[PDB]
Amino acid sequence: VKDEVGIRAQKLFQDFLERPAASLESPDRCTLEVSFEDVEKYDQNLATAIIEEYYHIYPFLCQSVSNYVKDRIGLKTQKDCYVAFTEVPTRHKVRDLTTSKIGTLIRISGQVVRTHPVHPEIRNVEQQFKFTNPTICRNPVCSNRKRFMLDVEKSLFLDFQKIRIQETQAELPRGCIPRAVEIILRSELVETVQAGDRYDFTGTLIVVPDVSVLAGVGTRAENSSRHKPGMRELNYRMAFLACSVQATTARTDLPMSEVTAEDMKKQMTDAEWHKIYEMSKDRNLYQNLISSLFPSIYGNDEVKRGILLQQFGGVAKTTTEKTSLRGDINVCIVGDPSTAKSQFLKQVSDFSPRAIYTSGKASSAAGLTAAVVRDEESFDFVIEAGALMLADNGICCIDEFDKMDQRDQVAIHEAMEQQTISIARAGVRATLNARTSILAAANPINGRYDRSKSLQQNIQLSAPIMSRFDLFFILVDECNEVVDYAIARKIVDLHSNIEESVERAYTREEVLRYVTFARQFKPVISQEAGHMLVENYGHLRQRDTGTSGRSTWRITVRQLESMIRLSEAMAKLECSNRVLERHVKEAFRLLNKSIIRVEQ
Amino acid sequence: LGPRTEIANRFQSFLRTFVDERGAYTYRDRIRRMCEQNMSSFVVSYTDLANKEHVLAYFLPEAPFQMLEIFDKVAKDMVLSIFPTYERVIHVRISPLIEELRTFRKLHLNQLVRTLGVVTATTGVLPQLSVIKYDCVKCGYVLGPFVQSQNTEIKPGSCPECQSTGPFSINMEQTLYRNYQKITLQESPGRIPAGRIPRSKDVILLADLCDQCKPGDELEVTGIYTNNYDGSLNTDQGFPVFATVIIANHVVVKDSKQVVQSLTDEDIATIQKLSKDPRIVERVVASMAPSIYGHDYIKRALALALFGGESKNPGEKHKVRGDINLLICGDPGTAKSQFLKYTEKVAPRAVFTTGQGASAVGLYVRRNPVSREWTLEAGALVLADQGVCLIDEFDKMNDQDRTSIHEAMEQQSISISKAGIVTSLQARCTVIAAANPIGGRYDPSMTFSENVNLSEPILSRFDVLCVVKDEFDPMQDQQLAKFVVHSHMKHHEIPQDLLRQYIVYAKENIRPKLTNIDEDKIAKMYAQLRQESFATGSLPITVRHIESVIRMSEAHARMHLRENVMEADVSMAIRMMLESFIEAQKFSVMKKMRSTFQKY
DNA sequence: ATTTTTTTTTTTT
Ligand SMILES: Nc1ncnc2c1ncn2[C@@H]1O[C@H](COP(=O)(O)OP(=O)(O)OP(=O)(O)O)[C@@H](O)[C@H]1O
Ligand SMILES: Nc1ncnc2c1ncn2[C@@H]1O[C@H](COP(=O)(O)OP(=O)(O)OP(=O)(O)O)[C@@H](O)[C@H]1O
Repeated sequence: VKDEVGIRAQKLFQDFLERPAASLESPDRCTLEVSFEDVEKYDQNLATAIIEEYYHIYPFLCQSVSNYVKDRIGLKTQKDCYVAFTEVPTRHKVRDLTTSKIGTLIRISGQVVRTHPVHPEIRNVEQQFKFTNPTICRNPVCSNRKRFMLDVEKSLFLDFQKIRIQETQAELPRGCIPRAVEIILRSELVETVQAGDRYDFTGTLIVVPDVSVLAGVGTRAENSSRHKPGMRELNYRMAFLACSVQATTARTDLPMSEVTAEDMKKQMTDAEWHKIYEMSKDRNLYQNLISSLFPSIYGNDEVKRGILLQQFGGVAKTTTEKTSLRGDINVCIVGDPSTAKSQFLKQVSDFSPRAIYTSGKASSAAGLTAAVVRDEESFDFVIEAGALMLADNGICCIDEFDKMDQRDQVAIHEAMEQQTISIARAGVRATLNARTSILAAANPINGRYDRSKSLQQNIQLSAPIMSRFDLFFILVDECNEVVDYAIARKIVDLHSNIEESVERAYTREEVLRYVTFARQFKPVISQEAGHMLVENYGHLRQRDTGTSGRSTWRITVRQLESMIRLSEAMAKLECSNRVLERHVKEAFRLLNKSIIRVEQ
Repeated sequence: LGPRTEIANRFQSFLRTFVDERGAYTYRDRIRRMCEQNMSSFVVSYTDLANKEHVLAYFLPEAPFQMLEIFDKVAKDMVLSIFPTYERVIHVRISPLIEELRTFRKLHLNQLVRTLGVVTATTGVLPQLSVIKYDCVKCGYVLGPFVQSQNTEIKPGSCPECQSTGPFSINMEQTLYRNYQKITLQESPGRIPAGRIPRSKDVILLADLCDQCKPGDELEVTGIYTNNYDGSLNTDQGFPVFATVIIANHVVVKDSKQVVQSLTDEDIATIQKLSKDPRIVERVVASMAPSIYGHDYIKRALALALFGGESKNPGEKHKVRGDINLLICGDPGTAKSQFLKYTEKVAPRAVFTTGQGASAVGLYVRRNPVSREWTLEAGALVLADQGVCLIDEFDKMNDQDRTSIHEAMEQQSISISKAGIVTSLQARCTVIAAANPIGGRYDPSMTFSENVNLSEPILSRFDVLCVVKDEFDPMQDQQLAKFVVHSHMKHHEIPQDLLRQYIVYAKENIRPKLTNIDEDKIAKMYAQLRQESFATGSLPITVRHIESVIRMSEAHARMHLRENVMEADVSMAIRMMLESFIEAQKFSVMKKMRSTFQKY
């Protein structure tokens, strides 16, 4: 038998490789992960002797795997197999694809969208797509069309799901688009996923065993005997398949860029005190966090220092059950044209993950829970696809918040205050939990803030827009030769490529590492100075009381909760519980600066 | 089989000899109870089965079907051996350990199972079969195989009608049936594992277990997992078309909107000795919504919308009205968020819907047969027999949705015209809404119909109100940041589970009717106000200005079980109207103050 | 080819 080539493969496999397996034993889930480098450590570089006969001979590796299981566990014929190979070097691309790549073990990734649910599927092997329940006989001569139906009860089965996936974004060519590609996967991988991840799957492409075809007008024929003294056709299409997963890029025991292996509450959740606490409280670090992060960027430099906590966690305290509290906050930017709203807006996308750059002016209302479905695609109703909430505690910042229609209203008032999700179809009445905040991409009418009308009428749009969005922090243009020439003399070396930005002294990487250490305190606030934030807001209120004849505003307690989230996440930035009264002064200061953007 | 020797003996050893609870075990009397009830649904608990023989758990689920048949036959052999009397005119039940949705799996087929779900829209009721009679074509003598036969063929040329009739005939007579209606499944929005795939699966019931289900309502089942008889078997596409079917043995309520306490009986007296007097406008009201400070107006307000619906047909005119109706105009910034939670748990009927983007257009009748994909859906109005539609952001809905709602308030019903079928839908229901205004967030004592723009023939049907203009009051805000911390410092009268006894009894017993007690006062509120409250904002007096008062002043007194009335509690409710009505009129408003402070 | 649906455009005071 030729497939005793695969017998030798698994002979090879088992002997020298002879605990997660012991973990598998209760439901007999059969899944074990192994490196593919094993083929080089031990199979003596049989990668091309192994890779191609994957679904050829995997049955036989499966057999040997079960036969391994028998070598210590009392094994029975019930046993089945999965295999979960991994650590694939020289990862191939989506274009790495032909007829010729049958049976391979190529590695690929993407995202997870537009998915389908669990609907599962003689001790011989009748499990095929190329299957027939009616068969001829066993011992005697019986008919060739007749059939019994039998023990589907003392037997061995599986379970699976189905999806679609579009092409990756580290790979993005001209012209072409991220087309959709379709897979079923086995059970212990099932429903362990969600939209928005990165992978190194097994891409073992196989074909459709079709039932009928449309526009499949290639050879039309059949394995029909010759002549002497309705039929079927054949035209297929491609798919893919898999065996193994690793969701990547989204990690705190990881010791990151700026580390050495040290001790903590966990392994290296915050182990790097000895190096990072240099940059904990020494407010030169603040100046660095104003300056050593945007060396290529220059405008108003408050935005360079007010935004920063936005990336990082808020409150999430030990609180009531009656209603939700929030940690993170509504955000905006405005200014005028040619004040360079593109410098940072991509590095908004880049500086941290789940940092989704996508435009708003193109959207519909179906950029939240897509729409619905009314054919039996999966169960005639799968309407939990979306566009916004894919962030597992992540940001979805959008561009051009102006020409959009009046639908985002009901999306966003609830989004950053109520965090709920539903549609008006024949789905259900159910709702789920918003993870995300946003910032703006506004712009004025012609851009120019002619100080002759109210800001609300200088934009002239919906009403609560500027009450929910607690911080705007505008960048506005004037005509002063000094300010432009700071910029130009930064261009002096932005293309004189040697040190072609502002002098940096605090890397993005060490900074992004300290980010998570900020999130491991739970500051708890009964501060006397914090209790006097009532006095601060009242003293504020005399100033909200100001600008009330001319240009009264719509002020509320969202701003209050914002103020306290600000000081809270700042104490989280202090690397300290027991919030500091200095936060009172700072909060009051900048936020009573917020009024400067609206004076007329 | 052999072992069934023992089983029947072991059954008969307990159904009338094994006893707990100080003798006369129910089973000895349950049989005759159901027998005299013509009911035929003997019930068991696995607990007592386990108390008898815990060996009854593992020779069972090799085939749980044999357990039930082996039990049904003990039944028959116990029924007519003792009651041969009523033998000319069975199935059983079990009802105790929970398993969860999406935990039944590949492995949980056709065994001892205990499982849950929820209802939605589905089909009607229909019959099925049990018995084999087909023959009469040659000789067609009486042959009579000896079983009612489910899926059984022999097909000889020899069969006792002169062992003939290889060809075939069919009967349409002497033919057993058994009614049956199909389900649709749903899963709870309380027990959510965060937005996973929405539950709906093929599940089944039977003849006696029939004609009881209702949409978006729940019933716990014993249940046992199987699959459709043939899920798309042919050499075919890249997947089998498989679903999987569950079938009902005992159906056990999950809702219990009726009496809920089975064999609480200790605390039941505190309701009618503390929610019965006219002080209960403070006792039952102190606990009205003690969550946050502001607006004790709404506490008194919402307490009485929950309360009624009634015939009390006046003289020979028609049915007049039996409904509640509320609406408010606020601003997000108001503490209006929690708009539907608790008294809908008090509500025996109601069903939720948030606002447009997710408002119901269903709020369309044909009649079909059922081939694959035959369904239709629309308005919940049969549901909500004295129930409520729980909503925020109402102002965007469709005029024709409002048509039904206006008709519900007008003729207690809706009126289809010019359709195929002209079926109806009776409206004994209640409504809640939370919209936003025009031109902003609230418009002052200037008119209210245009403060938020609903239309002419629609709002006149609506009843309750509460409106918040809100300027500053400081001590409560400092109290509220104290509330912020101490409410975020959950570091970790009428009894609470019995207040519903008040909706049971208060509305139930006392339903007073009266002559004109002083109601020519309302002739003044007609005529004087037609001359006093003339032109400021001052139309709104109608029959529903008092018919609504019957709706709710009666509720206010029905709280008390007065049974006979002077103007006291009536006008105490109109103390809402002195408060509710004033809100809609120009700052020349105190025409109400003058004209009612005696009615205050 | 029809039945049960939904949006994305087609073109706007
Ligand atoms: N203070 C500054 N710091 C850095 N770059 C600046 C500054 N002021 C102006 N610029 C430059 O001006 C250019 C402005 O055009 P950019 O592509 O950002 O336009 P934009 O902001 O998208 O325009 P609009 O917002 O009107 O669509 C930027 O490339 C930026 O490099
Ligand atoms: N009198 C008050 N008492 C308590 N909290 C208040 C009061 N006034 C304002 N607040 C605060 O103001 C916030 C207002 O925004 P909120 O989340 O209520 O929007 P919303 O009312 O839910 O919007 P919508 O009701 O349209 O969904 C609340 O979180 C609440 O804590």
